[PDB]
Order: sequence, then structure tokens, then C-alpha cells
Amino acid sequence: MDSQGRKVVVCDNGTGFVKCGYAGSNFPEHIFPALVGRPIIRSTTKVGNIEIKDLMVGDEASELRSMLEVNYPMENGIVRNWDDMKHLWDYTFGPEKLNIDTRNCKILLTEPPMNPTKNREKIVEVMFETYQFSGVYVAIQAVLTLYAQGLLTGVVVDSGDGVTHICPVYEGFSLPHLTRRLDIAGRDITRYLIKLLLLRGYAFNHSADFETVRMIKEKLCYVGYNIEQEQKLALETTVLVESYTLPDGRIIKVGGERFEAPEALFQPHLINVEGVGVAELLFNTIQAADIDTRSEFYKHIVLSGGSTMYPGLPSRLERELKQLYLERVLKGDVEKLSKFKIRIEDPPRRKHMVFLGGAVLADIMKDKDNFWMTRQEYQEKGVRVLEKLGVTVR
Amino acid sequence: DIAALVVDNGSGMCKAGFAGDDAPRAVFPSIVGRPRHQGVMVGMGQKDSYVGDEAQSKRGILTLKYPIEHGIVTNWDDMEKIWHHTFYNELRVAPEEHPVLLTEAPLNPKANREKMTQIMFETFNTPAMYVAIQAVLSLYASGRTTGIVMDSGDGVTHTVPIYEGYALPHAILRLDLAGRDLTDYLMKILTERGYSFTTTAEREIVRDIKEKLCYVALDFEQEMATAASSSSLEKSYELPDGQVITIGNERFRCPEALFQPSFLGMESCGIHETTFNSIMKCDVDIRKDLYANTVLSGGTTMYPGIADRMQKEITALAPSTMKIKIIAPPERKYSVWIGGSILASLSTFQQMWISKQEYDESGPSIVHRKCF
Amino acid sequence: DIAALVVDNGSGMCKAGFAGDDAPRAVFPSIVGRPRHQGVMVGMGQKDSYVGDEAQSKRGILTLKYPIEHGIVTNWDDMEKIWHHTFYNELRVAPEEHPVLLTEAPLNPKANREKMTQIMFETFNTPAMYVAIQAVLSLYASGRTTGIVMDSGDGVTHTVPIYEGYALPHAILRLDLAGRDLTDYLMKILTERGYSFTTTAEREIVRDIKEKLCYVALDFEQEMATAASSSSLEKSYELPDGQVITIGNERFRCPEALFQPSFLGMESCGIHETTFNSIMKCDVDIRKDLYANTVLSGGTTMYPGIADRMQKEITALAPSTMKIKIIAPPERKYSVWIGGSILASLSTFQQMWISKQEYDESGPSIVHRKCF
Amino acid sequence: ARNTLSSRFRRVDIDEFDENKFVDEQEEAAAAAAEPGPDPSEVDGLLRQGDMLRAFHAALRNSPVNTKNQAVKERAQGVVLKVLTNFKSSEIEQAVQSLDRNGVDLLMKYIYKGFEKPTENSSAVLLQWHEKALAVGGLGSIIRVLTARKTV
Amino acid sequence: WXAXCPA
Amino acid sequence: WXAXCPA
Ligand SMILES: Nc1ncnc2c1ncn2[C@@H]1O[C@H](COP(=O)(O)OP(=O)(O)O)[C@@H](O)[C@H]1O
Ligand SMILES: Nc1ncnc2c1ncn2[C@@H]1O[C@H](COP(=O)(O)OP(=O)(O)O)[C@@H](O)[C@H]1O
Ligand SMILES: Nc1ncnc2c1ncn2[C@@H]1O[C@H](COP(=O)(O)OP(=O)(O)O)[C@@H](O)[C@H]1O
Ligand SMILES: [Mg+2]
Ligand SMILES: [Mg+2]
Ligand SMILES: [Mg+2]
Repeated sequence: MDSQGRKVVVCDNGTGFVKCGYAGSNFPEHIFPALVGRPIIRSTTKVGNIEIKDLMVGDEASELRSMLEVNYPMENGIVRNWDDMKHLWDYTFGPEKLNIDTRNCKILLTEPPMNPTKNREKIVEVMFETYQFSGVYVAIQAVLTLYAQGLLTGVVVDSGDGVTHICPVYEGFSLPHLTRRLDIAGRDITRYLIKLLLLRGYAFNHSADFETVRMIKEKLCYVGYNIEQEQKLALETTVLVESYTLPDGRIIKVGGERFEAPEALFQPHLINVEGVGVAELLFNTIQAADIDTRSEFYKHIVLSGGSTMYPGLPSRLERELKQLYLERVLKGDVEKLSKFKIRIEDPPRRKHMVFLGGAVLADIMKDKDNFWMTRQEYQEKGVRVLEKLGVTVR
Repeated sequence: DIAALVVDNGSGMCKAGFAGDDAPRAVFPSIVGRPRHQGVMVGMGQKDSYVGDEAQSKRGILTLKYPIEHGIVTNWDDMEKIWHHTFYNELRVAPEEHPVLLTEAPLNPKANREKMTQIMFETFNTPAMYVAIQAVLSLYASGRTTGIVMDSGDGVTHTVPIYEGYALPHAILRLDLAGRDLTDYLMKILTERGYSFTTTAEREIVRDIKEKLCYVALDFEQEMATAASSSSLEKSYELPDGQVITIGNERFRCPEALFQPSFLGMESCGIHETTFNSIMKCDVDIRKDLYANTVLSGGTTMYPGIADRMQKEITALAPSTMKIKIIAPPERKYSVWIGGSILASLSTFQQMWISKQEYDESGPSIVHRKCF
Repeated sequence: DIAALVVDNGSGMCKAGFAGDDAPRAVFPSIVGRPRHQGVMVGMGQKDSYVGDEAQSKRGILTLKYPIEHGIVTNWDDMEKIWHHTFYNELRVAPEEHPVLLTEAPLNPKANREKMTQIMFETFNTPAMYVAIQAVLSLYASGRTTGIVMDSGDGVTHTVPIYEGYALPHAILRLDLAGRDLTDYLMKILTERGYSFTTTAEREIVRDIKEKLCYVALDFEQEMATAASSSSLEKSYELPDGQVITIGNERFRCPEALFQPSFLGMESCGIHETTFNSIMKCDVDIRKDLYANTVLSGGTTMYPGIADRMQKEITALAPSTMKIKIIAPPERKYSVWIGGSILASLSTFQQMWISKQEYDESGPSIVHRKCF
Repeated sequence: ARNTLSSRFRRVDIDEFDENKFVDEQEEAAAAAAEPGPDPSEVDGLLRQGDMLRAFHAALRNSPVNTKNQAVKERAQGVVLKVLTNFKSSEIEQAVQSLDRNGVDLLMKYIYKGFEKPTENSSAVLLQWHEKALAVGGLGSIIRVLTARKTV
Repeated sequence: WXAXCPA
Repeated sequence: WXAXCPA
């Protein structure tokens, strides 16, 4: 809250999850999946006691998914469905969530980098015409991550549910020519896990079963460390088989899949994506920077996003980077490798770094009038008010 | 009767032909395609790697890799395949019966020429070979002996000032900024509209969009306002699967990186300042002839509006009393090959070859003494 | 108490200190950095200004500009900042309570020192000031009064003979080949190995490589032969990121340019021939003492084995009976400033100071009247 | 699909070059002054004479349980195996019951090191030796055999 | 997205 | 390249 009583809300609006709260807070006040469901009848499910409205949104639309057809309003960071997104935002600022009068509040929104501009333009238009907010700012995600960590230099590897992006920043100066954006994240990993499980005889073909497979990938799956050793474990031993109880009651068994579904981040060719993994992409991003910044970029690799919470992802990333550095910088001199100093900063609450950075930035800039895009500027200019941020649109 | 082969092998496009012709016999992209699926219809023409045109016609299922990046051959196994396809499949002539005149960019590592010679003498077993600077052949073909050549190929852009046939090697400038960087920058700026091209087989679609639609604006800060005010500058393109894209502002922001490399995150000056500095590095006496004989060459200079903008720049940069004339013929897409065919056919050149006997006496280290 | 500051302000590296000390108090590479990227975060420091070691540290995101070039101040908006920083931030003293002794190379634009005096008397409000030649300081720093000072900074090189305290202007020689030109030549020849340095930031890396591993040969052709025959003359350097590169033949090819400017295309004479000519322009009755007391100075004459090379060259050029001795003090890197501090501690130089009212009564041109 | 890029950087096992790995220390006096262990000549002399108990005790008098040399260790192991596999099957209990707790904890190591290179009937007697030594020393002896860091 | 990829 | 730029 600023000196005018106008609450300063911070809303992350992720492809796979909304994390909303107030400025200066230390934890997101509400974290709920971003999906909108509509009631349907199914010949295999029977419920007759829980009141199901004609439109469930967010948390209740996920816990009650057995009796709904759910769909995400976002995808790859690009809003595919605008009506469902407006419903999700009505629910976010509604009574059974953050309860605010949007006529007298400021909001801090985010957006991935290298995203179509019509998306941000329409989001600002919606925020100024539908909810009629008194102030809107659209910050960069890596900048917010470096705000939350408390740094001014580092290469943010932000891998959310919808999209992975690597953004380096040096001494506070953004290098926008090194921003890389790989389109593999939690959702593609979930789809790959669905494929692998279908190889075992389980069929998850409905809209609700996607959340079941998501909750499986979150509990069981993990990123391997020495993929040859993990394959030897999966092919020779039987210590990787683990059982999971679906909501209906069925018991499925997940084995080698545990380390094959999240491997599609380091070996994209498994899911028919022609490129390089997140480790090789990080190394190429670094080695594309000037010589005088590489040595500091190697020491401040900041992980963020939920999809980097796989057990053993920091260590595997570090091992991959060390191998790449040994082969392609030292050209094979093992003696010098012990001098190479990486530091993959994986904070414990790295699943909400963007929100914490937004909270810090809003707590800093709540009481200014040259930072926020004011509603009057919108009514006067239109979608040109975005030029305040540094993104030039006419 | 033996006639030399003129084989360019620049980045992006390889152009080969016989010495004494007016046009290259065979032009094809210098790519090598590795199949990225495992096909089981065995016996239907399966291969391990498709070279040249055969890769493009299959680029959907291939990973295309350029063996030459920024003028430097980063993969020699692939370059041997390119040369073998040029010799035995495009020209259809044994290499052991003709001399070969290859071309190279200035200020490349000496290992490049060393390995070029070693390969041309130990693998293809040619009786003689030579290696020429491209911007010199681009002046040979123009019918001149005094001028500054501004050769902008797919992967490298270099300027060479020559006067009366005496090159000034202390003013040769190079700039690693060319079609391949403009094509990777268009791939980035296209995302502002919503179009996402990422596969190496879609870099070709983006290169086609760039070489069919993009142009160089005479005034960037004015054409931006023009493209902002009205939709009278948009153009539509039809992808090979049906979808249609439309690009109005990207058209001149793609080649504008040539004149403001900061768009790509590069400190270096644009191509106009690269040419102007290379002129002002010479002597005070020959600068007037270098000004009025500014030659252009290479595919990247095949942009509608490149000559007008280059003249407007180098005229606002040169003294007010110097006349600037941008020599830009429509046959400049292959001026280097014409210069090579002119040079290889001359009689006074028949002593400048590097003979197989010479290579047997001093190894690959000879190409540094003979070849300028 | 009250003393007289001494600010050398040579090209490349600005030196400053107090009169009486045996070493300049504050020495820093005189550059100005400017951010070429747009800052986005709150908390970051200054913008549009980075001077000295501060700019050197953060050069990874800046474009660097030397306000001095070949001894002539090209941009005063940056030299003013350099002086402000060396006054208020490095020496940490108000400039309105101390005389200041600046240095200028011989044969420079008059407007240069005119604007120097105007800025000293109009912005920092110094009580007095004085501008001297660097050579006269160098000889006054060797304690000698009869010798030919061979100074070589980063942008200028000058041979100035002096006999019995009388300066001979008719024989003052100034060659423009200097340290930064050697740095550029090194950047150009390093491409043969395949090491490309083109950014003004990486120019610092190249300069450090030069002043760390480059040495001038005693017999150029013999060293070339030994380098081409064996690998016992190849050194290794480590770039900031951690890579290790190898430099062999380049080590002595880089400084050899000082004796054969034709390597840079500059059709002129070397520095040893410049010394010989500046001697042969003096009177015949004093050439022997000048042959005996050749003193070196500046950060471009610290290459290992340069004194012996210059001695060999001069002895080859000079008559046989004349004895040649190259006085090379192993503190010459700051010698001129030492001379500066020395000239500031003489009761004979406390009246040659250009007073403030003396500037007011006649304007900036008085520098030509009082200073030589 | 398949990968058409170089993935050879995954074969290099950097973990074997780590600097925070576990290295097994050894004492400086145990590394400088090596103990030659038993005297084989004395053992063959006591065997020719025909005394089995005293030859047994002379085989366990001193052992390379501190050195790092493979030759001395192998030789001592050979001598103690030559003593063990030549007893009568009856006098094994008497020889075992004449050892302190450390004697048994070392005899069990010399037993478990005799299974790795067996002969026509070496293991058939080492099994009886193990039976008696386990009756006396219990599973603690086998555990002090497993959790040892220097093998004899 | 509009062209390339879905979003 | 080997140092500076990729090639
Ligand atoms: N512990 C975990 N391990 C692996 N994957 C996870 C984990 N937690 C979440 N995910 C995946 O990442 C997504 C959540 O990440 P998040 O950063 O909240 O995405 P968003 O970009 O929507 O904010 C989920 O949809 C899930 O698929
Ligand atoms: N007509 C054109 N308009 C715009 N760009 C072009 C045109 N032709 C070629 N280019 C660019 O220049 C490159 C082709 O130049 P080219 O002369 O083939 O190079 P090289 O001679 O080194 O093979 C391509 O990468 C393309 O991006
Ligand atoms: N020991 C050395 N060997 C070779 N070059 C050096 C050495 N020390 C300094 N230099 C070079 O001298 C140049 C500038 O130093 P210097 O000439 O002292 O500046 P100034 O011209 O102000 O005296 C730098 O480019 C630096 O690399
Ligand atoms: Mg997110
Ligand atoms: Mg070309
Ligand atoms: Mg100097």
C-alpha cells in the first residue's frame, strides 16, 4: 500500500500457475493453477453432492477436475484464450482470492522475453479498460529474479511450466542480444511423460488426466546426473520402480520414466525439438558474451522457475557445464579444470523468485509517478503509453 | 587442351565453373544435411549425408550445417564433401586434369590456406592450384585497375582499396557481418508479430523472406514513421505449408543492421563507415579515384536501395567537393567468379600457379609465398 | 602545506602526483567508458561516465574512448572529465591551491595548449600553471644536461637533442608511430593464428599481451628463422575468461615495426634512423656527446632487448670511432613525470609560472610567450 | 528422432578428477618404515620340524597391516595360507582357542583372503577354519573384516 | 503464437 | 575463430 491507500498488487500470471500477492511481501499470498474448467458428465465418474458452478476457475477448478473439462488460458506465455483469461483474472481479484477494488489499485505484471507485442498490448488494454486499474507496470522476468536474489549480475535460467528462457544481465545493463528462449518446459515434459506412460499401457487422454500426470511428474520424476549410470540402473537393477496411486484408485508403476521425461530439457531431440539442451544453450549464451563478462557470468548462474526443482538438476547442470568447458575452452586439459569455478545459485524458494523480485521492485517504486503507467495516460494515448517502459509501440 | 576450374567456395553459396566463361556452370548452397530420423525404407536412395541442392529439397527431414562460418572452414570433412560434389557431380570432370583457382577472404587464419592447399594436392590430386582474394577478382571482373571493392558475401563483409593495380594491404578492412547475421536477426525480430521460426530448416524460409521482401530504406528514421502511420508498406508471404505471414516494418529493419551493427549487439561501425575509414586509410592523392570508383559485390549487396543509401552516407561523410559513384551492376551477385574466370584465362597468369612439383618440395607452407 | 601538483597527462596513461615524490601518486589508463547497453535495474551506478581504473574494470559493457590521440586532444568534453577525476577523485585535493605542470609533445597544434591553459585557468581555477615538453622533463629526470632524449609514449615518439641546457629546435624529430599503432598491428597479425580481437574492450587484452610477452629481436631475420624452425620460442597467455592462447613468431614481429614502419604501410624511417637523423641535424662539434648520452623513456621502450638493438643499429649507422652508449634507466616508464616533479622543486622555476592575472591581462595566447 | 549434434562431451567422466573426493590416509611412520611381516624361513623350519601350533603362531607373529607394499602383503598372505591349509582337520579348534581377540580378528582376514585364489583343496579347509573362527569370534570378526581399510 | 508454434 | 567470435 502506498501513501494514497491504493494497494500495490503483484501478479505473476504464469502459463502453468498464478502467484499473486502484495508488494513487500515475503511469500506469494495465493499460488493456484491457471486453468478454467466447465462442468461435464462422464460415464465413468459419479458425483452428486458437491455444488459445481457453471464456471470453476483456479484452485477449485483443479481440485474438482474429475467432474470438469479444464483448459489453460495461457500457452508458451502467449494468451491463446482471452475470455478464459478474463475469467481467471476476475477470479484472481475476486472475493475468494485477493479481494481488492481494482478501481483504486496499482498492479505489477510480468511477461517472458521475446514475446509478440500484441500480447502485452492487449493485456494492458484489458487491465485499463475492463478492470480500470489506476496504474500498471510490466517488468522483465529475469530482472525480477535478480531483484529477488539480490544481485546486479548473473545469467537467469528461468524455466517455468510454459517456456524456458536464459537471460544474462551484467552490472545492471541488460544484454538483449543474448536472451535465448527454448520452448521446452514443464508442459512438454508432462506430455513426454504421458507418451512414456502410454508405452506402459496407461492412457491419460482427458483434460483432467493432464493434471494427474503433472502431479506424478512433480512427485516421482527427477533429472539424472550421469545418464549412462542412470540407464545402467534402469536396465540392470530394479531400484527405480515406484508406485503412485491415481485419484480414482488405480496404482501405476513408474520406473526409468522418472529420469527420461525431465531429460528432454538437456536432450531436446527426444521430443522432436531440433536444438541444444538447457546446459549447452546456457554455455553458448555465455560464450556469446564479451570476454570480460564470461568469468563473472559463470559465477552467478541463477536458477528460477518451478521446472528447475527436479531432484539433482543443479548438480547435473554444473556437471554438463564443466564438461562443455573442459572440451571447448581448455581443449582437453584436465589439470586446468580444477581452476574452473562455477556457482549455480539455486535458492530454496526458487519456485517464486519472479514474484519476490516483483514485490521488491514494487516496494521500491510504489510512491513514484514516472514509474507506473497511469490510466489518464492510457485514455490520452492508448496503447502508446507502453512507451514509458522502453518498449516502443505506436 | 586443359582449362582451369574457377571454384569460389564462399560462405552460404558455392559457385563453380570453367575458366573462360561468362557465368558459373553450377551454383548451389554450401550446406551438408544429416538425416535426423532413422528411415527403414532401405534401398530407396538412403544416404548418410546430402550435399548441396539435394539437401534443400529434403531440408524438412535434415539438419543443415554450413561448413564455412564467417569465411573460416570449421569442418573439413564436410568441406571435402562439398568439393567432391562440386568436382564429380556438378562439373562432372576429373580434378587431376585441370588447375583449380579457389578464393578466400582477407585476414583469415593461415591454417585455412594451408589446409586448402593440402586438400587440393593430397586428396583431389590436382596438377596446380591457386588462392585469390575475392575483392580483387571483384575488381578484375568490373573491368578496372583502380577502385575500392566492397564485397559483402553471405558470412563476411570486407573492403579492399586498390589503385593502378597496387593493392594497399594496410587499408584492407574486414567485418564479420553478412547475410547469415541479417537472417538470424530477422528470425528474432519476426517474433514481435508472433511468427516463431527456430529450426535450421526454417532459417532457409527466413532467408527466402529476407531475399524476396526486405529492402534498405533510404531514411530509416523517416521510413519508421511511414510504416507506423499507414499500412501501405506491408507485404505478405506464403509459407510452404499454407500459413501466411505479413511483415511491414521488419522489411527495412533487417538490412539496417548493416549500417547500425549495434542492432545485433556489435561495437563495429556500419558498412558505410567501414568503407569510408578504409578510404581514409590510404594516401591523400589516391582518395579521389577511390571515391568515384566504389564497387559493390556479393549477394548481401543485392538489396533494393543499397546503392542509394550507401551514396547518401559516403557523401555526407566525404568532403563536400568529392564526387561519389557507387558502381553497382545487377551482375554483382557473381562478380567474384567472373573475376576468377578472367584471371585464370590470362596468359601472364600461367606462371603464377602452384605446381604439384612445388608442393612436393615445400609442403602446404608454400601457399603463403606464392598466393597474395 | 602548499606545493605544486604535477600532471603528466601523456597519451594512454595519465600520471599525476605531488612535487618532491619519487613516483607519481595516481597513475591510471586515461580512457572514458560509455555504456552501450540500456540499464534496466535500479541501484546501478553512474551513467555516461567511467574514468580510469573504474572504466577498465567494467569494460565488458562499455565502449572506450581515448580523449588523447597521437598527442592531440581530440575531445575536450572527456579530457575535462579526466582532469576532474585526477584532481578530485585520485589525488583528492582541490586544484585551486596548487600550481600544475602539464606536458605536451613537440610539434603540436597551438590551439591544443591554448585550450589547455584556458581550461586550467577557467574551470579548475588554478593559481598558476606551466606546460613543458616531455623530452626536456625526461633529460631533467636523468639528472643529465647533455643528451638526446628518445621518448616514446603510446601516441607519439620524439627524439630531442639538448646540449648544455640549450634546446635545438631545428633538430627536434617526431615520429607518429607509437604504442597504440603497435597494439593495432598486433591485433591485425594475431588473426594469422586465428585470434580475432576487434572490440575496444579486447584492445586492452591485446595491449596487456603485448606489454607482457612481446620482445624486440636483436637480429630480426635470425629470430624469424629460429621461430620457423623450432617451437622453443612460443609463449602462452591466459585470457580473462580462462582460455589459453599461444603466441610465437608474433612476439618479435609486433615490436619490430618500430624499426621497419613499412610493416604498417607507413612509408617512413624507423626510430633508430630517426635518432640518427636528429643527431646528424645538430652541429658537428657536439655529435659525439649526443652519441654517448642517448637516454630512453616512456612505456613503449620497455621491451626486453631494445637497448642493445638500438645500440647495434646506431653503431652500424654512426662512424666507427664514435662510441655509442644507450642509457636505458629501469625506471623510464615514469621518467618524464619524475622530471616534472623535479622541475617543480627548483627556486628557478617558481618565477616561470604563468600567473592567473598574467592570463587575464593577455588571454590564453600567453602560453606561447612564457612556455617554449 | 535422433541427435545430429556432437554429444561426445558427455563421455568425459570429470568425477574421477574431482578435488573433494575421499582419499584414504596412511600414517607417515607406517609409510616410511615398512614392516616385512612374518619370516618365511622360520615358518618352513617350524613346518619341517613338524610343530603345527608354533608355526601357526609364527605366521601370525607380525603382519603387513600397516604397509602399502603389495609384494610383502602377498608374500605374508601366501605364508599364512600355507600354514592354514596344512593343518589336520582335528587340531584346528585347539589352534583357534589359543588366540587372543585380535588374533581371531586377523585370522578371519587371512581366511577371507584365501577364498579369492583357491586351489584343489584350499577352500575345503578354509571353510573349517572359518567355522571355528566364527564359533570363537562371532559376526563381529566378519564385520571387522568387511570394514577394514587395509587388506591382508 | 500466430505464426509458428500454437500460442 | 579460436579466440573471439566462434568460427
Ligand atoms: N518440483 C517440481 N519438479 C518438477 N517439475 C515441477 C515441480 N514443480 C512444478 N513443476 C512444473 O513446473 C510448473 C510450475 O512452474 P511455475 O514456475 O509455477 O510455472 P509458471 O511459468 O506458470 O509460473 C508446473 O506446471 C509443473 O509442470
Ligand atoms: N537479392 C538479395 N537480397 C538480399 N540479400 C541477399 C540477396 N542475395 C543474397 N543475399 C544475402 O547474401 C547471401 C548470399 O551472398 P553470396 O554472394 O551467395 O555469398 P557467397 O558469395 O559468400 O556465397 C545470402 O546469405 C543472403 O542472405
Ligand atoms: N613493459 C612494457 N613493454 C611493452 N609495452 C609497454 C610496457 N609497459 C607499458 N607498455 C605500453 O605502453 C603504452 C602506454 O604507456 P606509456 O607510453 O607509459 O603512456 P604515456 O604515453 O602516457 O607515457 C601502453 O599501450 C602499454 O601497453
Ligand atoms: Mg514464471
Ligand atoms: Mg562474396
Ligand atoms: Mg608520454
